[PDB]
Amino acid sequence: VFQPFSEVQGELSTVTQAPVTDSYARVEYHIECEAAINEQINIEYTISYVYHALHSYFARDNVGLPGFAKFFKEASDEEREHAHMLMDYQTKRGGRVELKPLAAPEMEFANDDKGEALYAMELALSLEKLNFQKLQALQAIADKHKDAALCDFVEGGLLSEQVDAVKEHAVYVSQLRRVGKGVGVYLLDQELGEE
Amino acid sequence: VFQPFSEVQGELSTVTQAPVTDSYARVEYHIECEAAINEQINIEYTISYVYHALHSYFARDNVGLPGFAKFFKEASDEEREHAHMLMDYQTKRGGRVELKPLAAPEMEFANDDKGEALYAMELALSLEKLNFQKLQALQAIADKHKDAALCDFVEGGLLSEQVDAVKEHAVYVSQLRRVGKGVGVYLLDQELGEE
Amino acid sequence: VFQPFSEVQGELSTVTQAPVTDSYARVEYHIECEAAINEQINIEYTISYVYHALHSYFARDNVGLPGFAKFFKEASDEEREHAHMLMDYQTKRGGRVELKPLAAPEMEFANDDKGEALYAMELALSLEKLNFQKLQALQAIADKHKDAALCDFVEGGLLSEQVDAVKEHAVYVSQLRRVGKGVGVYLLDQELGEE
Amino acid sequence: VFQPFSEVQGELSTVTQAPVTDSYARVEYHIECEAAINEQINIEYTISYVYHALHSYFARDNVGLPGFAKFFKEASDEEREHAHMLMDYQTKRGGRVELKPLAAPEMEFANDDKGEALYAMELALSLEKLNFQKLQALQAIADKHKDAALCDFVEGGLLSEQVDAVKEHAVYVSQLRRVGKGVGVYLLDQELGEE
Ligand SMILES: [Ca+2]
Ligand SMILES: [Ca+2]
Ligand SMILES: [Ca+2]
Ligand SMILES: [Ca+2]
Ligand SMILES: [Ca+2]
Ligand SMILES: [Ca+2]
Ligand SMILES: [Ca+2]
Ligand SMILES: [Ca+2]
Ligand SMILES: [Ca+2]
Ligand SMILES: [Ca+2]
Ligand SMILES: [Ca+2]
Ligand SMILES: [Ca+2]
Ligand SMILES: [Ca+2]
Ligand SMILES: [Ca+2]
Ligand SMILES: [Ca+2]
Ligand SMILES: [Ca+2]
Repeated sequence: VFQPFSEVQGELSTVTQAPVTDSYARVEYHIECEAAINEQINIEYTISYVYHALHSYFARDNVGLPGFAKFFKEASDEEREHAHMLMDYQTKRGGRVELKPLAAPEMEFANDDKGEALYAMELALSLEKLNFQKLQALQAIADKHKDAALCDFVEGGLLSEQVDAVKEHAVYVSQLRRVGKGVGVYLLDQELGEE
Repeated sequence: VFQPFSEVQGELSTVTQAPVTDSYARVEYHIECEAAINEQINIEYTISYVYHALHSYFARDNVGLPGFAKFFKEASDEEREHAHMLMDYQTKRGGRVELKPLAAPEMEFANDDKGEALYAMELALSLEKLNFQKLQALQAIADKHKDAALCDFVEGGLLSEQVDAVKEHAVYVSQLRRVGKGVGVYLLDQELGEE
Repeated sequence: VFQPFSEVQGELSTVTQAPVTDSYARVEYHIECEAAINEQINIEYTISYVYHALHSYFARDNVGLPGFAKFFKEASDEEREHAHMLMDYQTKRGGRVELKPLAAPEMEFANDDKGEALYAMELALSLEKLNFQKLQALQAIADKHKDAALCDFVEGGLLSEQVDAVKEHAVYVSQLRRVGKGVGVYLLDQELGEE
Repeated sequence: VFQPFSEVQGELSTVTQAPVTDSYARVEYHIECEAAINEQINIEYTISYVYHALHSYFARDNVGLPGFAKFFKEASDEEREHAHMLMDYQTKRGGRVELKPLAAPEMEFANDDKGEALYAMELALSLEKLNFQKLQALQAIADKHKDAALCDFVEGGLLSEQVDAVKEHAVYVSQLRRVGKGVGVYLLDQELGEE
């Protein structure tokens, strides 16, 4: 009742005829999904760039917060790797990566009310919450087109990780608020550095 | 087409204004979900307590089944850790843990028909099947409110583990039924002990 | 508000009364799901057998492609293990394994247009794409009956792996097409062998 | 004849009065130089992005050149690190990093005349020669304003490295031209991969 060689005729002729310009791998991988992944690639790639700008801010000699600087360089590396994993899945499924423009990020993060430390961490948290929702939207599209493979990929990977990321950033914010400017920031900068 | 600093304004003002009495992390985390997790926390916590009672029963000198006793102490530790993981996710997502009352468990497990061993294992199995359904219900709520992160968390963790747990308990029951009272129980108590 | 010993009465009487002819473990595990797993078992088992036939083809002294032969023996072992994992889940959930007939596979793979190497790899790819869809269908049934445990099992395991498998086979095809017959096939046979 | 405490009065009052909004480190570091470094940062950052696009192209299942893909991912990491070193020098000297927009890179690299391999390597070489001149221009500005520290930094670092890079890319091009399409590309893809 299972005749593999009759059943595979469809796929077989598809494969044997395909031009070298077509992905051979693509199976039930919707254009909208393909496009949503490119979108999310661009989102991670943008956030990586923003994080890199934050790094340069804390690297400034008069800011003197090299722990925060290290933290942001790493966050930048990490977000760029998030983009890379998405690209990897894209070509894994037969989709094609489209890389989009990156806008110039903000470079200035002085803030008299909150202090640049706390402000930057509040900005970061806010960005992470935003990306959590972006990730949620990405799986929604995946779910819409009933691509269970892509759902599993998104939710077990980035989505799940983003949860941890958000909580971690919430705590930093809570800490900066608790200890206040001056010594508190210096201490937290020390902590952020050994990580 | 992606302007992070315009797009983050919503999240940013939310974060910057929040009082220290609000979770900073909570994002699309429904009260009903938050409440269902507390419920399931209480269910694991209750089952841990019941398992602890079973342990004390088999610890009684005249019962003389220290392997079963060890087995139940471990099951009790394990269920309490299940509760702990749920609590961890709760505060991870910005939800708040509510711990509920624990009813006094049954302490007596003598049974003339089946023997206390077999009976206890049938009770345990029954409890595990029950909890499998509770877990199923927990993900249903998660699914209802389209919280893919929580679904992934529930199904890849406890739900999936509960499947293994149920099968493992089914086998014990099958074994006790096979070997019958006396030597069979003593042998299985030995097995349960080295685990 | 949680009385475990009242709530477990249903499950308890079910368990205590069950005959030794009934699975004790089965919980909300639909017959259609049980049957779909048997189907997918048969599909992996068939593909394993086909792969074994491919192996014997490349083992022929006049074909002289022992790397391709090794590759197919391994693919055959691997697909049979896929069947075994499905069987394992089946009895894990209380379902019963039904093993179905295996049709005689094709033994001949000479092909003048493409060459047997490329042809076999195109056949393999086609089979893998086919199985990707079969796997997709399997989770659809799981999803239909709202068995989140089985969904998680299917998508995190075989489904997700099948994605990698398809891409890997696409690349082989691309390579054979690139290097053409003769030395190209000999080189790829060498590569396939050290894997 | 050297009275440090009289001679340092200038620098001392400068330092003691400076607001926390000024770099404390900046010394004879011309705006034009500061701006040229930002420019060159953007150039490395752009080339990193382009290299990342090349990577995704060779990652496509139907292209099947994972060695070239690896090569470009690494080149992309490396160029981004070049940007990072420039940023590091910028804040080292008291200058401020300005990150600029990144244009969408080309994603398509099929080429019927030369083959995508050779074409991509010719593109890469061309890009590297271009960047060699950009680097030359960067030191010219440094030289113009007689900033010997920045000259030394530029010429001993990136400039000197870019020389090696250009020669290395010339050789790849020479090799692809020598071996031609098919097996030659497959062999070179193997070489590019183990690097
Ligand atoms: Ca999943
Ligand atoms: Ca799923
Ligand atoms: Ca997963
Ligand atoms: Ca992310
Ligand atoms: Ca999942
Ligand atoms: Ca899910
Ligand atoms: Ca998971
Ligand atoms: Ca549990
Ligand atoms: Ca899942
Ligand atoms: Ca699921
Ligand atoms: Ca999983
Ligand atoms: Ca499979
Ligand atoms: Ca010098
Ligand atoms: Ca010099
Ligand atoms: Ca030097
Ligand atoms: Ca360079």
